[PDB]
Amino acid sequence: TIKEMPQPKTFGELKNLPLLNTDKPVQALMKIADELGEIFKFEAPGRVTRYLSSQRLIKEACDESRFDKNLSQALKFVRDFLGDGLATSWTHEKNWKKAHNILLPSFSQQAMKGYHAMMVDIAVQLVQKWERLNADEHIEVSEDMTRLTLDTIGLCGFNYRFNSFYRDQPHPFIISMVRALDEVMNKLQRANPDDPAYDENKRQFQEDIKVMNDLVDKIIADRKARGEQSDDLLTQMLNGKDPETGEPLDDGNIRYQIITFLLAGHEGTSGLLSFALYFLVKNPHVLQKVAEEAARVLVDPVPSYKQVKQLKYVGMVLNEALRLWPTVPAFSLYAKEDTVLGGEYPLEKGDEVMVLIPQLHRDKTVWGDDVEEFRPERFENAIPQHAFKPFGNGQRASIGQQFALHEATLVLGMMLKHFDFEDHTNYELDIKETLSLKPKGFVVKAKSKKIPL
Ligand code: HEM
Repeated sequence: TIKEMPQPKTFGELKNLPLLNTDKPVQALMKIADELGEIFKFEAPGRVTRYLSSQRLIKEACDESRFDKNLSQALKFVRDFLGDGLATSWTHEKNWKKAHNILLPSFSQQAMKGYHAMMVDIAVQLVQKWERLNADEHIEVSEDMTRLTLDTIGLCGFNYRFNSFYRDQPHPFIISMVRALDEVMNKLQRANPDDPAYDENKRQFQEDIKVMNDLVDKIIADRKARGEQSDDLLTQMLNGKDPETGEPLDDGNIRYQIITFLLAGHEGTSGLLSFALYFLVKNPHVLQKVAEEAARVLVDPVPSYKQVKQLKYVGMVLNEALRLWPTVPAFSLYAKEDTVLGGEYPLEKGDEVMVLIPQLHRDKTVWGDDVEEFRPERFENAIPQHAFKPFGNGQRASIGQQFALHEATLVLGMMLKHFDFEDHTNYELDIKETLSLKPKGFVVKAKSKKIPL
């Protein structure tokens, strides 16, 4: 039956916008969803979207005959620096399908055998850093996972070394990228984002975009100077031809892809690794089970590709981390035609819906009563269509899913092979939002098991 859609408190002409005047908007949206249920409208000046939280509705949103990817307001702002790169292009834009076809083979399960050695290079640097800490020191978890994930995509993708583990001050590229993302988040909170009152933030934003483009220049210059032949992402982009069209990407689009991969390659995965260790230190029995599997499987000084694929319980741990805290916590869709959602909510062509992934992942009708518990065994055996969506949906799902999960499986495996962890501060979870999610202030101490590399 057609029903009126729930909607939270409005503030005159500002509509719902003041509800998200917070540094933790996705967490605030989860609270609204707790209060209003599976669907609610959220208006701000000049835009409307509808936040979905149940598998019953999200399964319909994920029907590609009915909905296509939408550029949320956040993506539209991110597009100021990512352009028509893969993540910020419309499905119908020429460069989407073109770049997709050119790059997809670079991200398959098979391409992972190729990247494995270089993933190991950076994982070893992480393990060595932690082996070299003195007794009175600790680990800043999200910070070190970011060093690893950035360096891994730099190296695997572009044969470029960020050398993040040689730095205690974060890489200039990351300083600017984080500030650009912070600006996007602040811009989402403005009534009139084009107001010339914000021309200063715009100045800084453009300076940070220049910094990102300066790094792209260095990556391209290094490629030309090192004068080696590689089959990495950049090589595929410079020479690869779209089999559908028979054209290569233009330099402008390649530049956008480089920045896209550096961002995306690192943000999601670093949060996943940090959430996973967090859950392990809070769920000691699960830790023991991971440690047992690492010790049992990782019998060589460094992991092989085949050994990583045998870390089945580590993979379950990672999926359960993604269930509770999917690190790219939403994605947006638009109605391809006039339709009715859920037998209940009429939509007009172009109307936007937002999939609130953390809420979908707490839907008791799919998962059972215990959704707040960290229980990797969930994945042991058979879950429903579109209940678990940490990598988005359909042909606009993450191109990085296998890359991210191979890396994180490798790294978490090595971490638990080589160390025991202590939650020395009895850390209370604090989730930082930079569009993506990651723990803030999560610290531990590691006690080496003294197993050489
Ligand atoms: C745990 C790690 C990661 C998570 C949770 C994640 C999540 C996502 C999600 C939710 C989307 C869809 C967003 C939307 O519909 O608007 C997406 C798209 C994307 N992901 Fe990831 N991802 C991760 C790792 C990576 C990595 C490692 C790469 C690259 C190396 C990457 C590259 C991309 C790209 C390029 C897209 C756009 C794909 C397309 O539309 O053609 N991702 N990912």
